[PDB]
Amino acid sequence: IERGKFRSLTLVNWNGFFARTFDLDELVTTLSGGNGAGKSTTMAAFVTALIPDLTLLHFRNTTEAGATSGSRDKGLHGKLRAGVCYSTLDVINSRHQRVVVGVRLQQVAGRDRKVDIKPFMIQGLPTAIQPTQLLTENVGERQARVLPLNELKDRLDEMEGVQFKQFNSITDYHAQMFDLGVIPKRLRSASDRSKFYRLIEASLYGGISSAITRSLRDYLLPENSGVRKAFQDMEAALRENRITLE
Amino acid sequence: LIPDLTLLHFRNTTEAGATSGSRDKGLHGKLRAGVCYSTLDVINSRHQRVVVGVRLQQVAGRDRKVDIKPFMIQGLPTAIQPTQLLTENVGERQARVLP
Amino acid sequence: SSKSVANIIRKTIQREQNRIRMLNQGLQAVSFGQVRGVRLNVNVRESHAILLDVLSEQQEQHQDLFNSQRLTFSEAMAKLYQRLNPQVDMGQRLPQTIGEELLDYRNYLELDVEVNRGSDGWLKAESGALSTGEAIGTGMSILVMVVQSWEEESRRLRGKDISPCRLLFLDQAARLDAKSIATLFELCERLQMQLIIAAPENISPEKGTTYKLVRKVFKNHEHVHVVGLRGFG
Amino acid sequence: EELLDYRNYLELDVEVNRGSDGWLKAESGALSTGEAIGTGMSILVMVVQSWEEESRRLRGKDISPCRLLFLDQAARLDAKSIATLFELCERLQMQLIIAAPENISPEKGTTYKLVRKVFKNHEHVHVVGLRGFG
Amino acid sequence: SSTHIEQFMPVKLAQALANSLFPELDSQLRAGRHIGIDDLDNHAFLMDFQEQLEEFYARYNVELIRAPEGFFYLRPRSTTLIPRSVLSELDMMVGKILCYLYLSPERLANQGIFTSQELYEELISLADEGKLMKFVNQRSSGSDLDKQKLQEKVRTTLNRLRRLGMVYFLPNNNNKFTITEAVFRFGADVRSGDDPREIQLRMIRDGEAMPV
Amino acid sequence: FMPVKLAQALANSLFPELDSQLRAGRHIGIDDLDNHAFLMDFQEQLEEFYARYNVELIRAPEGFFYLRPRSTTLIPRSVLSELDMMVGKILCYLYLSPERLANQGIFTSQELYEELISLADEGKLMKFVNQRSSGSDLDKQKLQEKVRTTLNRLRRLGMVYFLPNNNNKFTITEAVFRFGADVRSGDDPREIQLRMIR
Amino acid sequence: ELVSWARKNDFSIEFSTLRLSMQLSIVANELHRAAEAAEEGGDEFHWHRNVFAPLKYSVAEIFDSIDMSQRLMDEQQNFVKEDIAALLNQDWQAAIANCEQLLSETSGTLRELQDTLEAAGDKLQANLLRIQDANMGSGGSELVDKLVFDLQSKLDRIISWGQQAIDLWIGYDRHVHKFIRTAIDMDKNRIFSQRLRQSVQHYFDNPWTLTVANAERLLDMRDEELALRNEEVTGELPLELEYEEFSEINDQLAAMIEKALLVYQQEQRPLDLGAVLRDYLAQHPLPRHFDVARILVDQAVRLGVAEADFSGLPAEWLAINDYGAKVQAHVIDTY
Amino acid sequence: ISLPVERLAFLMAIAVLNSERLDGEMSEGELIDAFREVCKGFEQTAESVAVRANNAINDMVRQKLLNRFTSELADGNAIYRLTPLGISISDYYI
DNA sequence: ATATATATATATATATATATATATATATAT
DNA sequence: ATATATATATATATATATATATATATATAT
Ligand SMILES: Nc1ncnc2c1ncn2[C@@H]1O[C@H](COP(=O)(O)OP(=O)(O)OP(=O)(O)O)[C@@H](O)[C@H]1O
Ligand SMILES: [Mg+2]
Repeated sequence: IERGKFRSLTLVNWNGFFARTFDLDELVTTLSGGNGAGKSTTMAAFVTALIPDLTLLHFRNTTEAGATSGSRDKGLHGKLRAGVCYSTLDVINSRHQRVVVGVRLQQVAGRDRKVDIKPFMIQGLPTAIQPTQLLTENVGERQARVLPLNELKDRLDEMEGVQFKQFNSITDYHAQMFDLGVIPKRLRSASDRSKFYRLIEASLYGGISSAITRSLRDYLLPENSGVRKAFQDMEAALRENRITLE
Repeated sequence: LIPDLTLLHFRNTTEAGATSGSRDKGLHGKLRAGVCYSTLDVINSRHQRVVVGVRLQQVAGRDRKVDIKPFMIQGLPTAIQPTQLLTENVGERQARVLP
Repeated sequence: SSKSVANIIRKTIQREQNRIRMLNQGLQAVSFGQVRGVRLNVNVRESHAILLDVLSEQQEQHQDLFNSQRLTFSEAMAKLYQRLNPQVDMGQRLPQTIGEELLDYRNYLELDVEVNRGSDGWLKAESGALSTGEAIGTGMSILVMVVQSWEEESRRLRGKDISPCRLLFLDQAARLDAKSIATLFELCERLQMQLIIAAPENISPEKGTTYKLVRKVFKNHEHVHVVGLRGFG
Repeated sequence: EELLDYRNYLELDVEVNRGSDGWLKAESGALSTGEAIGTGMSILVMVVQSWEEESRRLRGKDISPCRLLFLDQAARLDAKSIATLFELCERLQMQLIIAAPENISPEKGTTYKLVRKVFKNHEHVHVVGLRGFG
Repeated sequence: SSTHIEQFMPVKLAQALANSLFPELDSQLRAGRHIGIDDLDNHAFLMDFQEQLEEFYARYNVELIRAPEGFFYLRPRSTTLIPRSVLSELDMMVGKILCYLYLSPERLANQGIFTSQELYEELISLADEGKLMKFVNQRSSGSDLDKQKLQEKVRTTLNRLRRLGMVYFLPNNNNKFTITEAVFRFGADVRSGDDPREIQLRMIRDGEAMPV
Repeated sequence: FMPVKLAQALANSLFPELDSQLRAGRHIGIDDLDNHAFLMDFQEQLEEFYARYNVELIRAPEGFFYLRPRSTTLIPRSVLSELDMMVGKILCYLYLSPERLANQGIFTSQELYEELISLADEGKLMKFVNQRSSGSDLDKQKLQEKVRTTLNRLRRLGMVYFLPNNNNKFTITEAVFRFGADVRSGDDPREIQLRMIR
Repeated sequence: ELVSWARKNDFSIEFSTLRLSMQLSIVANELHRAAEAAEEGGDEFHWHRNVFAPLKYSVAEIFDSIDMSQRLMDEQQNFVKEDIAALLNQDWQAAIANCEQLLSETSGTLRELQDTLEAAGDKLQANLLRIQDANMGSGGSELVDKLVFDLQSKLDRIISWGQQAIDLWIGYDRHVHKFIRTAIDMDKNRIFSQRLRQSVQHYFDNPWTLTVANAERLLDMRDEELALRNEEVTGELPLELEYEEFSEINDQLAAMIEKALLVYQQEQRPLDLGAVLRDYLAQHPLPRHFDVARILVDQAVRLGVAEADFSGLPAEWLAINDYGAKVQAHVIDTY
Repeated sequence: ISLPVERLAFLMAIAVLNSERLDGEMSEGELIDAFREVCKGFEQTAESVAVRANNAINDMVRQKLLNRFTSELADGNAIYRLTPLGISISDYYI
């Protein structure tokens, strides 16, 4: 079988990036540049596109990886510019379907460095349409402008064959992505989402993540309900015996 | 520099501030069986050549523990190197570290 | 009921041991520093095997502990685990939580990561006794095995026609040398794993695609300029 | 007792003039790896200088304590940052021991090439040394 | 002597009010929640210090009352310091039906676990379908849209009763439930073998039930 | 056991009414002489008693007491509408200094209605009544009725003391400062209040 | 995947324990015979006719028959529940004894079925493991393993149900007693039940409602409405990606040095880094010298070790050029 | 006995899962999932998934196709098992 | 005149309980 | 039909108590 692939990553109105699309590689994509180039920003934007759960997203420095820094800030807000921003993934499914998943990010006005995230998906987009252009409107002389979610919905609905969906919960977002062969595990419960984010977070910083090795049992071995049922049966028996004894 | 077993913790660069996870401090496995030495040579502003150092020994036992004994040497000639003081150039192929 | 419990735990443990032992042969002697191979050690814990035996055959002998109004079932299990096998010397953790932990079958197996460091055989992998590159390689091996296991488990729910996408990251790749990076590349391609790596210097000039980013201050704001790179010219 | 200490009366912060923006409080989460490493080294040399200044009055007037710092996994820094760090250490007469897995080749100072091997069924580190280049 | 609890409060009442269970129980009770045998901890707590709590709550002009079935609750007086409210007539229908299901052996196979659909089927079996529907909408004549409206209304009333402790949703399922003995209160007008019109006056006089 | 002074405070015959009004969210100011003095005296123990409920007994800088529910509050919580906070800020503004010459501490529903219409933006007014409305008689009547309802809701909280009669004319208490903004050195209270409201 | 198969198909429209014992005996005989035949061994045709035709069909059919008996018992449990439920409607207080008997007989029957099931489960499992052991006698016996893996679960599955059903029934039973202890104890004559029914039927002739405490909810301050940042950001769109190429000069230099140095390994000549570096650096301009030295060392240290490094005698810093370049390395002797 | 295409497909899926089920027990928590999957495959939405699933399970129970047992601990607080008629109808094609 | 055992102080890090913030389901009301 | 309020669960960081192991000075056996 032909495994699906991540074609490209698009960044809109990000810190440093206005509208930039990196075409990913079949095997390895490398990013270089002096300190502060913005590679970590690209990684963060990708992972935000993958797991938009705001509770999990925490972009600590590679130094103090997992060491509590008490900054009170997850670091995502400072990585976005004012206004609308987008982070999208084009994926070729094993069914050879081009699906553009993505999220609209937006800073929340106020002293708190808080952000709002709204996921979305597009199916059936023609292979000739690039997300960078799809998400921007050419206004002025070579001066494209970004358009909000409502405008994007209007633009896409006017097209033929493209199906756009907007999710009210990251749960359905993950469910749809899993349905299209994008995620290995079905993140039905919040614990599954936490484990998934733990895996990608350990990968990003690389190496032996303390939490992983500490819960390797939970991460590898599957949960069994028969043992739980048997223990509950024994619990009920013991409770009845105690009732009788008392 | 700091021969204190309480503070010495050679955790991996990764997990630079994370909890221990294990109980070992990572020093014992960096030593070899026998008597070992770690020495600095310093030239003061007064230009006194001082050899500070510590003798290390893997404390034989159930756990992976290390014994450290500090020491200082003053007035050494500038022509004698630390490796010579601590090692006997016996006729064998390899020298012998002396206690 | 206690006998039936112990039996089902034993069967589940045996099945999981067999599955993991079969999976272990999915590794092909990765070369990272002095680490020559990575392996998963699964073993039933004797401290817990004794507990299973007591539950399955000698439940009544310790009823005095079970039927105490002071102890809940989790606390009763914890106290029983304390009674037999008293040399484990658990820490300051409370009886309630340790019992609750005892109620999960997975706990009964020691599940650890072994590495064939140099020529010392297979040793338990402790971050405190491994170089940075060795630990990074071992962690990547663990993560790839975990994702493989997740894919395998979901093979039933998913359709027969879809293979989920595979992708991982590695920031500050400069911590790895050429040999380690070549080994990582060969592993990822053998496992059809996509990788996104970062390093200040182009550490992988002759494989995959590469980009270089330069940040320019420009009229009191910033812009990132991206330039593709090619192996030869 | 906390009030009895004058130091508690003081608020201390670390600020960086980051790019086009003014001075911002140094938050580990709002910086890249190299920036954080460099700021850490800066604060470390600040601490060393402060300690020397404090201890001078209890020492011989002609004693200057040695200053020496480390930097492991230096490959996380670019050439520009490494050059700036070298300039800083030189200006402060401060010795550095930097580890890099062959990625960087600092031309100034001493370099030590290490290679691990098996000899007589024992692990051995073959060591070679160079210096004076530049 | 001074600095002595008996000066202000009896020892047992103070001990009861300082117990870890007191706050949740008090908040639930003031919210209108009935307490049955199922909440073993709370029921035992009420039983042990039952008298102290009736006299404490009397200060609010509300009676902590234990029905003969063994379930405690609060009945406010006309001079209540805690506001008072009356269940809807549809709530009475569902409560009477719930009592029937508690006492009905035909559904014994269910083992106490019931679904809202079965409750609605039984309700329509025993009540007047269209004339009961009249209250859901004044212009109903059997329209299936109004039928779904009545089903939704029954579901909502069932949820409110769940809030009152008459019914418990299952630890994982909100579409199935288990009845509690508190439902017996819905039969207080018929537990005594006398004329209905005199028992109604007795109850309303006692504050048990206001009219509509 | 129980703290002795806590037992004394709970046993006091004032405790039932005050407890009911607190659990109802009412704010106890300096006007309620007996209740305010009781709370002043026994705060050190009622704070613990109401912290047992995962609620905080807060004495505002103005002086009035109230209960703030935490996320784990054991007292069924509820949230005021948008119109409720808007009306609260309107009254806080009306707790003004020229107010003394304007209404001498006694306002009427018409004052609040006119202030709300003139001061608030049209979009929020429509959001209150309904989006599709645009300057109509029925919509304005419904808005006035909702204004009366929220005024009653505030009365329940002790924010507004009605002058006793069916007619709508009341007085504003100091506790209304809860809706108010913080005061800085030299800031005009009018300006900061209006900036918050806008 | 079967959903599409069904869609295209377009289709639409004995509790006696003596039995269970006799099927178990038949199964025991056939399973033991098949296990012994497998253990004896034979060619591919013998393996087939002894372990695939006889075993497969017979064991599948008779395990299905045993499961069918369990299903018939399930039907009987359902029927007895319904009979109890109907009886309690007709006699109320007088059916208590009837229901207790029916519960007794059903419980006894379930226990006897469980006993009969466990009477042969262990030995059948042993025989099946024996067949597993003997299966590996040929390479084409893969299919046999499937049965030896399949016929396991069914058996155990059967036994599981034999207990699970009781676990369920012993539960349900209790409820019935509870009902009798709760529903009918306080309604011995049932009059309360009829009177409640008539009240329900004629409720609205006297509509009455109960009173319940409805304490007020603690009104709270609404958190400030969250307003996002909107600025209609605009900017230049990136051009087409440019490209740059990597210089392989260092690769060429490394190849040159490796070829120049392989002679030392070939001849096992003692290599002295000082002299070699001093000679070789003369061929390049000074600025490149460093980039040469490093590479040369990288090439040299892979070739054997230096024996003097174990002598405890530090080596000297030999100069390898003008301008002040120095090297510290012992002679490389042991190749 | 009346099995439309959707009901028949749900029954066949139930039989397949029971065949591949470890201990031969089916909680309704999985029956609802199976009905959701079959209805999704058949691409028809007369009502919500839950109501359709409940109606189909009840119809099969009363049509003598499934047997229900009340067990609170079970996922969905119920355990379902194929009846002899259901087994026969399922294996007639399988 | 020595080295081991004791008591003291200290940092480490282990665990618990608390409090906060976010996501979810879902039940109400226009 | 959908905006909105409400209850619940989980992850995450803070703060405190406590057991463990080591370092230092003194006491007492060798
Ligand atoms: N949340 C933030 N707030 C403010 N500035 C930020 C934020 N995140 C990143 N930056 C700045 O953006 C630039 C790029 O940061 P980033 O961490 O993405 O770079 P990088 O390429 O990964 O760097 P390095 O390789 O040195 O770690 C740096 O100036 C960093 O300080
Ligand atoms: Mg970075």
